This record gives sequence, structure tokens and C-alpha cells, in this order.
Amino acid sequence: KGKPHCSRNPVLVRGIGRYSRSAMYSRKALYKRKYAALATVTKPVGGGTRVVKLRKMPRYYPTEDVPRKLLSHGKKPFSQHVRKLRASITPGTILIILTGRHRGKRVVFLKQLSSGLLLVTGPLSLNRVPLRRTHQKFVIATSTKIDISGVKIPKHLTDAYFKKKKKYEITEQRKVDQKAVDSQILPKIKAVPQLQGYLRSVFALTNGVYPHKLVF
Amino acid sequence: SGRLWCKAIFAGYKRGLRNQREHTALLKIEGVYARDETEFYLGKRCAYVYKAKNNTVTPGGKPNKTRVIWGKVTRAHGNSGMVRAKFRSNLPAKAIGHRIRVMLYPSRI
Amino acid sequence: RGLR
Amino acid sequence: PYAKTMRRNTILRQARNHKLRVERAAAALAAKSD
Amino acid sequence: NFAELKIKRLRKKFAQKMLRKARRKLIYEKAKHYHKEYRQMYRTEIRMARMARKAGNFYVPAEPKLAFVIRIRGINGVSPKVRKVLQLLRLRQIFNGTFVKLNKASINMLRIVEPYIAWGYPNLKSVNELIYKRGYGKINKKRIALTDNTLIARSLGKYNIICMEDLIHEIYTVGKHFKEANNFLWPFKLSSPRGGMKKKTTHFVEGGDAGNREDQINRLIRRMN
Amino acid sequence: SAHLQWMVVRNCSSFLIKRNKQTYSTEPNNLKARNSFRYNGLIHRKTVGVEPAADGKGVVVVMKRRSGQRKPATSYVRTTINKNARATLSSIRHMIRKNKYHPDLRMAAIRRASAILRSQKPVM
Amino acid sequence: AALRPLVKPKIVKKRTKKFIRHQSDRYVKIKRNWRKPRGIDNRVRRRFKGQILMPNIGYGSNKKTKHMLPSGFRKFLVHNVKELEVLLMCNKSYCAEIAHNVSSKNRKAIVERAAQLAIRVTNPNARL
Amino acid sequence: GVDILHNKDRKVWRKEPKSQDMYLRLLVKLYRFLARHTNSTFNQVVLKRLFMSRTKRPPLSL
RNA sequence: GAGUGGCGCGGACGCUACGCCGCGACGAGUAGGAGGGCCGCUGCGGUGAGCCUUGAAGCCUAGGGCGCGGGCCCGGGUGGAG
RNA sequence: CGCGUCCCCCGCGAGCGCACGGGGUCGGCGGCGAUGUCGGCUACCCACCCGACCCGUCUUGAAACACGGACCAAGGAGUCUA
Repeated sequence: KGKPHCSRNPVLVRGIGRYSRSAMYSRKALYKRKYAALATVTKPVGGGTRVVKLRKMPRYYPTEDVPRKLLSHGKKPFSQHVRKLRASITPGTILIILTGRHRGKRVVFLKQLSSGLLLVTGPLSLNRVPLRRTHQKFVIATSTKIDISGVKIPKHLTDAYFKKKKKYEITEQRKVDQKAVDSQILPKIKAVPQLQGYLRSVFALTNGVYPHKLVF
Repeated sequence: SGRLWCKAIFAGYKRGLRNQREHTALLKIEGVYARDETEFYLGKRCAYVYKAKNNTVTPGGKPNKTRVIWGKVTRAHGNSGMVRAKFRSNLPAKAIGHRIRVMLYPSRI
Repeated sequence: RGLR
Repeated sequence: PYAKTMRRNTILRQARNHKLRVERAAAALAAKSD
Repeated sequence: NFAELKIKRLRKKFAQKMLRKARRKLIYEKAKHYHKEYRQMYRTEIRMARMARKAGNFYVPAEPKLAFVIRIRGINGVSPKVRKVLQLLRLRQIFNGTFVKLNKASINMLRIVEPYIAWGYPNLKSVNELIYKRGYGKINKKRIALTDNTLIARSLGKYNIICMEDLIHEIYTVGKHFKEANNFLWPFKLSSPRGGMKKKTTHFVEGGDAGNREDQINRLIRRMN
Repeated sequence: SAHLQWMVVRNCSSFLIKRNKQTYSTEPNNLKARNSFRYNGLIHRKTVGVEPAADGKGVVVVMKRRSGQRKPATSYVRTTINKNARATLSSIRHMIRKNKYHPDLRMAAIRRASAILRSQKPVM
Repeated sequence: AALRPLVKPKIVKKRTKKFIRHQSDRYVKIKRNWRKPRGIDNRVRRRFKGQILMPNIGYGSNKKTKHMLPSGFRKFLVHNVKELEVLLMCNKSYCAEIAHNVSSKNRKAIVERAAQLAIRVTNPNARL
Repeated sequence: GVDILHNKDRKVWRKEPKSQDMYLRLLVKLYRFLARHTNSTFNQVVLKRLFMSRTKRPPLSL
């Protein structure tokens, strides 16, 4: 028994401890922490009893096999990957969707979801886009923000909620959660003037427009 | 509604003088005329869009006649704002002096 | 021995 | 293995020096208010 | 009985572990000593130059012991005396590097392969960079990368050079077993100079990039390493 | 002896079948069916062989007896195993391990036996 | 479906075209079959820029992917059903190719035997 | 791009007996193992001599 | 290293040793020299319980492939005895 | 960072976990699908950019205003004996 105290020394730089191993001996106080020195489960049967084995041997062997691999270290599965946000992607930043069906549409960013996909909502009243996911590298984070400091996004909408089950029909849950969240964002966009019509408008490249000069 | 790609004139091949290397392509993106104006376009996706005789399936809807060779801006090339790109199969030489599309969507803004 |  | 020690000492020494330089600039800002 | 047998094997394994920890500690404390040796070496010449200038006299320092030699020209159209000296230095390829210690014998060998080499007096940093990044040993006449200290310790154990910091110390401060530590190091396969040369063919003094580049060799080491 | 009459039949045997950079041997007791000093069914004193049965169903495990080896009419003991897949292979593993009779041919004999049983099993 | 091989590595080839003989373009007497040119002035021989390439050992394919069919198997050439039980245990990496001059009535026995043994045939439905 | 003469890159001694004599070939098999797996120099000398031509392993008189 | 005193019946691949495997450096070439050819041609001794009138050799081919190459193997057609 | 002991001064604790650690993995996804489309590099025809003089031979030096070669098939030149 013993409650695990979180790492006694902080991290100065990645892989480097703040305190050396003389400091750390005193920090952990080891001067008063010194130490000295299944297979076949039986079954009753209606001329005696029998000994069965859960995990009993295979009935078929293939004519040729592949051997086991070598062992590597830094090869994590996707669930355990460290997730980045680009610094400009601030919850409330007005993105420009670039790739899919809703390309060129300006859309309010809500929050970074658990899998690194941006949960994003251009209000369905304005843009005709739902509570939809997007990717960071397929948007443009504009220098246009509104204060989303207070309002509570439902927690049950997550990366498992948005996954395609397998024509598609909009559930009543989706429509309630849409007008639930959007009822709290619409007064924030209708506060700052000319901003609802700006979201309703579509981004495009003109003649004499080069993106390397425009601040957006 | 409107356009979502900068216009790159395919200038010609990566080459010396008496020896051209067809694996790399030299792009001239319109507007950008320096090496300190072409940091934005490094890593972006490029498309040589053309149309040919037969029908070829389209990702998103109906089989059309239109076709693509997807590329990728790798480097800046020389002092006056040209760009090295590299395509999944080598570009055809009939395309020299023709339009290809610089996309935005390995986006860094 | 001097760990004990 | 002494590399870890040298790197840690270098980062700490640079941090302290920067703090002292920032404090000197703060003293200059005090003097320019005076 | 076997209780005894595995107990003995466990003891012999633990004995091998504590022998590793004892050697490892020696590597740490020798690196801490060499750090202290280098800083007092560095301070001394600034002290001696100051006390000289205070009196109003001059301090001519020690003429340097260590040279780094880079071959800049290739294999085609080369004299037989220039060939023999270049392969006595082990610069058998364009952009190969070796350390050679300066005496009377080696300088009169350098000045007769002069237009084919660009050499000078290296820095502690350059000696660190070359032996850590491009460090390969001549173990069983095979060019093997110095990834561990058990290569250097197993080869140069007799001369008390048991780690990379020992190797770098014996190279930099031209010691006793420079010969057996320099001949251990396989000649350094450097890249092409990034930024280009000035001019290959002519001397450093007359614009070019051949002959003796006294303290300026460290800049060429950065661009080729 | 084994190594002696290997050096005679390694390149110049009736059974040797070289083509397409591949070398097999069509020997009546070779299992894995390839030109080797191990799997050769004629060389050795001890030999294990797995065949399909005289009829459709079952396998036949062939054990070359120790005693008389210039005596080819009595040299081989044939037994048949028409059981389920697991109990067929278990009998072979108990014939090869628990007699200490070519323990290096144990796994190769179980793979061959399994292939014979999978062969005489109908297609959908 | 298909009888899939035990491993599918992607069979990378250094060259795909043939090594056509020098001046096989012009003459009908000159075959396409390769012959190293030994003429004292020959452009191809002394490797001029933009001439016909000569084969080297450098062009050699990977030892893992050598003689491997597009599918991933390796061929064995078979005349009768006595030459299939050879392939029985070499099943997942090797496949049978029934020879040119095997009669119809024998192909209908080899493929109906190889179907039982689960061995792939590269030309299964030839004559019928 | 390195100045080596390749004249003397190959070594011209025997790695195996030219003879297709099987009994000699089994002795060579037997002594390759002992040359490899002992710190005896005798087995290395005997193995090397088993390769040599009749004009190089002459008849010793009684 | 070795002695005498103080339940469960289990464990991949391998090793044509003329084979399989590991690490390092290298690779222009006429006359010329050597090696390796599972490159090819025609006949003899062995051998494949080889192939073949349910179609052998030969020949043609925008067919499918293999080999660094010499070359080769399948598909379709023609042909009629090896 | 134990004292029970060897100087001149003043020999086997126990676990669990994270990883800049002896060479890449996902416990991540998204489309399109039966005479109108998917794949097929090599191979038939064509176009475009770059490169690109016609072989053999004697010669210091051959694309040569040096000689042999219109085109195709079969034959055709280091052999045997001492």
C-alpha cells in the first residue's frame, strides 16, 4: 500500500530532469527508505470426472510459416499519439474550409476533439454546415475571433458520435444538439456587426490576388 | 463559388544544359517573383488537370473525361522566385508552357 | 554490502 | 554520460543570465519613469 | 540440487552489473576532469597575454601541435612523389580528412603536397564534431561506426583510452598514444563544402582554397561536416 | 553409412528433379520433398514417412526399423491413423517424441500429416 | 477469391524494357537477341551519351523477388500428377505450370488433382 | 574514385580440394569443424594440407 | 567445473555443409589472360514406371510472364509423327 | 548519506512504469463498384522534351572526300596426329 506521489523533480527540457541524482537522493529522502532481504481446470461428468484444458492444441498446421519480427520501441498506436493544435487554432477562431463539399465557406471553430480533428460549426442558420469535423491542414485560421468563454458544448458529441455507422438520414438527436449549441453562438456573432453576412459569404481567389501578401 | 488555387505556369524540366532530369519539374507560380516570397508555397499540393478521349471515374460523382497527375512543391529554384515540384508519374512534355494548379491544403496558416 |  | 549534466547546467545558467538582463532592463524602465 | 547453481549464476550476473556501474562512473568523472583541464587550458593564454601586455612586452604563444588536413583535389593527373605522400597521410580520396601531429618531419611532407591539401590548426569544437559525427574505428581492418565505448575500450585498452572523451583528449592535447589513437580512427569521409569553395587550384593567400589556413580551417570543417 | 552414401546420391540419383532454380527429390519417404542430408528417406537407419491411406480417408505413418537395413521387404513398419485432425497429429507427436525417433522430423511430420488431411476434405 | 501466397513484397525492378542488340533497328539479319559489341570504334561499347545501353550485373534484381511472378508465387513445370506431390509441402511460395505438349485428358486430371492439394496452377483452363 | 591498384585484391590459395574424392572430402568436412571450433593450430595446418596437390604433399620415406 | 574433509505430456524456421548466414571495402577498360554458365546446337551411355494421333517436331503471333544477359516457359493459330 | 574493522591530517532486495534507447508502425480513416468501368509497367501505333553522325577494319588519329557492305535464307574459318 502507498499513494503514488507525482514525479518529485519537474522537467527543465524534454528527457532532462531539473535536479541531478545527488539532489534527487535528498529530494526522495532515501536515507530513511532503506530495504534488506490454471491450465487444466477439472469438470464433473455424469464413469467418474474429466480434466478439460481451456487453450488446447491446434488441429491444423500450415505447410509453411513466417517467423516472429524483431522488437522496436517508438512505434505507438494511433489512440496514444500526442495530438498537436496549430497555435492560431483558438476555440472561437473563424476558419476557411478548403477541401470538401463546404469548400470556401467561413466557419466558427468550437474545440479540438480527442483524435486531433477540429470540431467545427458554421451556424446551420448561416453557412448550411452542421456540427461537422475538419482537419487542421485543410483550413486557414483567419485573424477573426469572438469570445466563447462561457457556453457549454455537449460532452456526449465526441469522435465516436461523428463516426459513419454505415441513404444517410439526420437523427432528431443531431438536430436538437445543433439548435442546442447554435442558440448560444448566434447572439455572439450577431453582437459584432457585419459578421453574420461575412460567415454567409464564400472565400474565392480573384484576378491580381496572391495569397503570399494577404493577412488571413 | 469561385477559384481555390494559385496559377503556376509549368516552365520546363529540372536540368543542366545538355542533360535534363524529368523526375523534378520547374514551376513558375504567378505573382511570386523572389525567394523570400515562396516560403508560403513549400510543401503545397500541385495538380496538372487535363481531359482525354475516354471516361475515367471521378472521386465525388459522375465519370467525366478529365484526369490529374498530383504533385508537391519541394524547393525554391534560383534567385527570382521559381519552384521545384515532383509528380506521382513524370509530367508529359506537351504540358510545357501550360497551366497547373497550386493548391492551399497542406495548409500552414 | 553498503546498500544495506 | 557527463553530457546530461553539462546541458542541464548550461540551460540553468542561461536562464538565470536572461532573468538578470531582463531585471536590468526593468531598472532602466524604472530610471526612464524617474 | 540446482538451488545452488542458479544462485551462483545470479551472483555472477550481479558481479558483472556492479563492474559495469564502476566503469560507467569512471567515464563520468574523467569527462568532468577533462572539462576542468580544458577550461584552465583556455583561461591560461588569456592570463599570459594580459600580464605580457601590462608590462608592455609580447606573449608569443606555443606554435600549435595538431593539424587537420583535407584533400581538395582528385585522383587524375598527379605526380608520383605527391601520390606517395598523399597515401602516407591516408588522403587517398577527394574530401578525405586526417589529423597529423606537427613536428619537423611532417611539415616538410605537408609543403610538397601543398596544392592538393587545405590544412590548418583545429578548434576543440571541430575535434568534438568530427570524432562524434564521423567517428569510425579500424577494428579488424573493417570501418566500424563508434556507436559504443566497448569498441574503443576493447581496441585501445592497453593505452588507457577507454571512452570517446579519452579519444578526443588524446587527439586534441597531442599526448603519448596519438599515433595508436589517430591510426585507430579511419580517415574522415567529409561531404562537399556547402557554400562552395573560393578557388581550388591556387593558394589560400592568393584568393584560393589550398595550403595552410591557420585558424580558418574550422569554418571549412563546419561546411563539410 | 549416412554421410558416405549421401556424397554418392546428392547430385547423381534417379529421384533428383532439377528445373526453375529449384531442386526436389521424389523419394518414397522424403517429407518436405527436397534434396537434403536430413529429409532423404533412403540414406539413414531411422526414417519417418507420412502418406495418404490405401483408401480415401486416413493417413499412414511409416517407421524404418533399426535391425535389418539390407532387408528391404521387412525394413519398414506401416500403421494407419483414421481419427479426427487433433487426435491424428497427437498420435504422430507421441510416435516421434516419446520414442526419441528423429525429434528434428517431429514438426515437419505434423505439417505434412495436416496437409494430407486438409487435402482429403471436400471443397464448397 | 484466389490461393494467395504466404508473403506479398512489392517486386521492384531496376529496368522494365529489353536490352535490344546494337543496329537491330535497321537490319532484318540482326536479331533483337543481345550480343556485346567488340568493334574498335563502337559507340555503344565505349558508352557514349544517348546510345543503346549494355547490360551490367548492377541491373540484377533483389534475391528475395528474383523469378517471382506478378502474383507473388514461383513457377514449377509439371508433366504428370507424380510431379505435383513434390509441390504439396512447397505450396504457399511455389505454383505448377502444366507443359505445352500435355494432352487434354491429362490436364483435366492434373488441375482436378491440384485443386484437391490446394496448389495454384498458372494456366488452369487451357484446352478444355 | 580512390587510388588503389586491384592487381593483388584476390588471394590465390586453396579454400577446398580440387579432387572429387569423397573419402578425402569427408576428412575435409571433419577437419573444417576442428579447425573452426578448437584453439589448436595443428587442425588448421592439417586442414590446409588436405587441400594441396600431389606435387605439394609429397611421399615421406620410411 | 566435480566429489571427500572444516495438474498439464509441450517447445516456429533450419544444415542441397558443393549449404545457409554475418560484417567491412570496392566496381573504367582495347590487345590479352582466367573463372562461372539452371546460355544454345547435334549424337552415345545412364535415368525420368517422362511427353505424344484426346495431336510430336517445325512455323506464325497488337496474348501472359521469368532472367543482369546468353536465353527460356506458358496462351492462341497452323501442322500431322515424333 | 550503514558501520563492525585496513592511513598519513587536523557481492544475489522487491516491484511497477515512462522512454530522444541495437533500422516503421497505426489499438487511424475516406471513397468507387457488372458491356461501362478498374488494373496491366513490358509489348503494337502516335505525339512531345532532352540526347543522339554508320557499322566492320588497319591506324598516332575514322562519321570521314580511307577501303568492304543493295536485301534475305542455308553453308562458312585454331581442327586431328606425333
